[PDB]
Amino acid sequence: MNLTELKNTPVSELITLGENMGMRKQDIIFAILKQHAKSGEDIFGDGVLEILQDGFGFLRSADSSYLAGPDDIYVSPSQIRRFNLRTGDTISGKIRPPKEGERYFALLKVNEVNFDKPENARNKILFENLTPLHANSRLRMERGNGSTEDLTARVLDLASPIGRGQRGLIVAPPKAGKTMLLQNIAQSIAYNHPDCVLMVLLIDERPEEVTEMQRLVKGEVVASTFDEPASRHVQVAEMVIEKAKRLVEHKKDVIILLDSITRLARAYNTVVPASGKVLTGGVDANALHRPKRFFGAARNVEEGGSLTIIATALIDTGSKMDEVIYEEFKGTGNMELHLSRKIAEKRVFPAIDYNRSGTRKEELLTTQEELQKMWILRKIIHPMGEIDAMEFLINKLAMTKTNDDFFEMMK
Amino acid sequence: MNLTELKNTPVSELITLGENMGKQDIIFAILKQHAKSGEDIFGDGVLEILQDGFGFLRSADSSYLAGPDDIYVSPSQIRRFNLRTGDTISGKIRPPERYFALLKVNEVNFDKPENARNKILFENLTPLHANSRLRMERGNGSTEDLTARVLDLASPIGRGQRGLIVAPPKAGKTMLLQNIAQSIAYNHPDCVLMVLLIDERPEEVTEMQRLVKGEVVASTFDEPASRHVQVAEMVIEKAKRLVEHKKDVIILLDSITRLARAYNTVVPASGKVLTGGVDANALHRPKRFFGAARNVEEGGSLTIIATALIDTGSKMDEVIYEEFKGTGNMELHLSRKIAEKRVFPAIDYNRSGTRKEELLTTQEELQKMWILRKIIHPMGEIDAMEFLINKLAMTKTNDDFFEMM
RNA sequence: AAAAAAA
Ligand SMILES: Nc1ncnc2c1ncn2[C@@H]1O[C@H](COP(=O)(O)OP(=O)(O)O)[C@@H](O)[C@H]1O
Ligand SMILES: Nc1ncnc2c1ncn2[C@@H]1O[C@H](COP(=O)(O)OP(=O)(O)O)[C@@H](O)[C@H]1O
Ligand SMILES: Nc1ncnc2c1ncn2[C@@H]1O[C@H](COP(=O)(O)OP(=O)(O)O)[C@@H](O)[C@H]1O
Ligand code: BEF
Ligand code: BEF
Ligand code: BEF
Ligand SMILES: [Mg+2]
Ligand SMILES: [Mg+2]
Repeated sequence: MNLTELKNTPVSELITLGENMGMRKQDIIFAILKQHAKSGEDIFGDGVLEILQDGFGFLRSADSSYLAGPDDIYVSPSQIRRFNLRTGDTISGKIRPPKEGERYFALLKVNEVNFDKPENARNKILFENLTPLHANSRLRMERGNGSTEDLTARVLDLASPIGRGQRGLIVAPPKAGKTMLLQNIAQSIAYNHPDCVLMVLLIDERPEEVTEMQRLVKGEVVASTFDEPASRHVQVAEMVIEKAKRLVEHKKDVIILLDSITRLARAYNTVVPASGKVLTGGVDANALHRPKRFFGAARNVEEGGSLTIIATALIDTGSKMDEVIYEEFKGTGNMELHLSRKIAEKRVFPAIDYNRSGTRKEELLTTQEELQKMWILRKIIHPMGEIDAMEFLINKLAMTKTNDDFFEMMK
Repeated sequence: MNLTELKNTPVSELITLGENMGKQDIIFAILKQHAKSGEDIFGDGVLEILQDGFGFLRSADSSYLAGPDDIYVSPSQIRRFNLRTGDTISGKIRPPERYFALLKVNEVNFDKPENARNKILFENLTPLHANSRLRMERGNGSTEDLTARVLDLASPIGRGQRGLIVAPPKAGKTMLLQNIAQSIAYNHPDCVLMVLLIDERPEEVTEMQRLVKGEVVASTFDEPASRHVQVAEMVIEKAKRLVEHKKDVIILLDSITRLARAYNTVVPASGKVLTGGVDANALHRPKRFFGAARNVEEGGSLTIIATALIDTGSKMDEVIYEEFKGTGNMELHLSRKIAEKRVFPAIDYNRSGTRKEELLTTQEELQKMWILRKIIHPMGEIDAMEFLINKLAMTKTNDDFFEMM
């Protein structure tokens, strides 16, 4: 008997279930929960915590993008102090219907904090105190199944490897292939790294891409399409980044696929208080501090776990603002996979700008010979043009299934 | 006895009935005297809900703006049938107090009012990539059909498509859009066709009104930017409402670049101006307007094909174009150099294109276009068109052209 | 003022 489970079940099964026990769907669930409480049986609910300024908080739900919801569960301050709860903590426990003069479900006892024992949460090392590090463990994207879509993943490993705690960017003009390459990444993460906690944050992007993502990726998808205002974009992004930090505090390897980070940066610039100083492109002088901390949240932890963030960025949009945003995030991140519109217009995919792509400290994510082979490959591709580089590399890789066999051919 | 029907009938046909009983005043007198008899009087229009809670049924004669013949709608009626701005309402009215009032509604969006309450709101409809295609080729062998045939090869269009006709001035965008309307009415009469002309030429609406088989809402450049916005808002809301009734709506906008400028001049100064003179918050609403087009899984769809300006010498139009390109999923570019050589359509094949075009084409058609894509790419834009025009001119239809390959 | 524009 769980709240969110009743919200997920179809109306047909809810009406039937209600008739057996003896109005809008929310009323069906509410009436069914009340009747189940009268029997004396226990009721359960869950959601991600958001502590208000007064000291108390609520358990936002994913069906509301972790925003204010009618079925939010009240969490008393005493409960927060007992287990040292903070914004982002996923909470599950027994709940009760609202009494006379109340408007929300109350939390009786917390059973699980971040998919773990509540006693383990009180004693922990905060995310702000975790010792950062460069990416150590390699997150190889290559399927190896010889798939035609795997070509993108294979070229990515050779151009810009990705590790746990990476802080990368898929930079390219509109219609270059950022989203689908991000989707290709999501597929390889679910297959090669089912141990990682996968999250897909969609900010100010196409609505049909939201449903396309949630029915394609094997993970959680939090979205806020361009039908939504900038105020919603920020708040939604804040909840997702904090939930990730909480899981990292439990030594979890979280991966956030953001699209787009340029849109998110514009949103912050829309809600930022005017400072009387504007940068080139119409960017507020204090607007990029928040997005820089959001992107900079991604990091590798020595104590355990990591936070990875692969976000897409826009360039050559005709607006100098997007040039400033991209360059500011490049001085913040440590990995960039560029995609060329010139290559994409020739229908050559993946339209990857090999020379401009790359990853920082890639020697910590590759073997000694793997790095030496990648080093030689770049020296050969560099003199080539953007289009010729991809047509050359794709034709060579298509001959073999894996990059390891491709390397064996080079000798 | 209908209100907007009396407004359509000539004054001569009006005076005939007016004298037997005993232009705006004589209509108001006929409706009033008819009400004295106890007989039913009728009226209609598109609803616009104000801030207080009540609304008015705007007339298509005033471009859905405020009108003396607008019908009053009480808040109880809006709540009764869960009406929202954009709903087409018809029913009995009453003589006024300086405004007619709706007695009871007979049809809500051309359907029983009770059925319009159990519907899902447009914001809750599940979006999707276009799966049903709107083949533009007529295959009649006409010279105008060439335009639609090249379009089917360069950038396919489907239900819920969100595309643009990008080109410099005098490249052939409007005449392209007119060719669109002709194919929409001839190939897909089932679709609700609308043509929204914003800040454009006055002779192009009169030419459109007679050319296209549908509705034409206009707002020439003789009108302020504030009017352009309000007119567009009304049209896009009416489209959303029809999509809520599972209708395949198609809006041919011209121009959306003019619409984006209108918003840019209306939006309050934010203290931040993007490159080209575009306010930092000026393009939000235009994005939601153009981004209204989408394919619905529950049924119906909204397709928007708008023209866009480039190479205007103004960086502003370059920012708007790139912004809409990152919002839509289809573009059909037109070259000024091809148009100056009298080569029509002046389509820039390599620049044009449609996203997820595999969901709109058969596997054979996709491969044919893929090969033809690689062959045309090395050619110059002028040499590309003159090459494709000749090959397509040899045949009446694209299917037989695919057979030559 | 900055942004924009200009360069
Ligand atoms: N002397 C060097 N030898 C090898 N690689 C270097 C050297 N200097 C910089 N790099 C490369 O540059 C990356 C880091 O650049 P960084 O010093 O952060 O530049 P910046 O400080 O200008 O951002 C590393 O991943 C490294 O591979
Ligand atoms: N398919 C066509 N066939 C012949 N002439 C055309 C065609 N398309 C455009 N034109 C020429 O272009 C002129 C109008 O261009 P227009 O459609 O207004 O371009 P834009 O809308 O980009 O300003 C007409 O005078 C016409 O001669
Ligand atoms: N790996 C790929 N294989 C084939 N087509 C691709 C690939 N990546 C992108 N595309 C093409 O790009 C279009 C979508 O581009 P998108 O990913 O939205 O770029 P962006 O996100 O930069 O706007 C699709 O229609 C698709 O045909
Ligand atoms: F149009 Be892409 F999503 F930048
Ligand atoms: F990214 Be570098 F540190 F400027
Ligand atoms: F002059 Be065109 F209508 F852009
Ligand atoms: Mg994208
Ligand atoms: Mg025109």
